[PDB]
Amino acid sequence: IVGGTASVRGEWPWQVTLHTTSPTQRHLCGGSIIGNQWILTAAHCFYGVESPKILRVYSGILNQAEIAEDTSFFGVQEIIIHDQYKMAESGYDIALLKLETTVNYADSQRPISLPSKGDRNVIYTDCWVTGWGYRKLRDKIQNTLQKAKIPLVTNEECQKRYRGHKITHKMICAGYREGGKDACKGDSGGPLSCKHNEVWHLVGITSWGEGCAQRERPGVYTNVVEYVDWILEKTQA
Ligand SMILES: *[C@@](O)(c1nccs1)[C@H](CCCNC(=N)N)NC(=O)[C@@H](NC(N)=O)C(C)C
Repeated sequence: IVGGTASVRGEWPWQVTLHTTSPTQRHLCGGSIIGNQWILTAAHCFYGVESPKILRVYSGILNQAEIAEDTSFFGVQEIIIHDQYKMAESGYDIALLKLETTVNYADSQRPISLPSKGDRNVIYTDCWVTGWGYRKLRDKIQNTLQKAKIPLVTNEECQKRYRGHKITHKMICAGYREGGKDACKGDSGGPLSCKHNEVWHLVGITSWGEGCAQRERPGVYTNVVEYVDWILEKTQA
């Protein structure tokens, strides 16, 4: 997260940190708890990942320093990538992690509500991006979970900033015209939570962008509301 600040512990209880044990344990991507055995994250996060056996999901984390060899984690039973996904910049950048065990909800770890198809008219004005990603282009994974409030931008506006791409209605963008605040490397798969009517909604999933926090270059997110049916199909055994 560029231009953000340190989060308060338990502020974003749906936020989880995806870790890879190969070669040595490390932060891979972000993710969101959406059900007791389900993490919603980005498909492109699993590039090169041949098996879920090398994955560990940590919930209720503020500082990466909380994570050691003796820290409890959730194993991943299955990675579910959208069948139409080919590359973040192409859309369909969404995936589910089915956990080997169930998450015991608590003040530090609970699920975020998915947006409803009815809410596609809602004008979210209170939206935040969070993660342990880079604070700058050439940085490193951050110890403390960061947060930044970022305004949504219309798809038409976003398309203007990415004339080499196709910003579909399955994408959603957010950023300041002048830049300064944005997600960055390592935040991928993280949630774009927007507080509407005293209720947090998972509006987007951090996906890609040209650089980080650059002016006239808003971050691009998966438009979650467009995948509610897909999520329900893959989440139902
Ligand atoms: C993700 O955190 C990661 N993806 C793979 C490893 S870390 C990056 C988030 C970038 C967010 N940028 C922004 N809001 N401006 N995602 C990426 O780096 C993707 N590429 C780009 N060019 O963003 C990924 C497809 C390589």
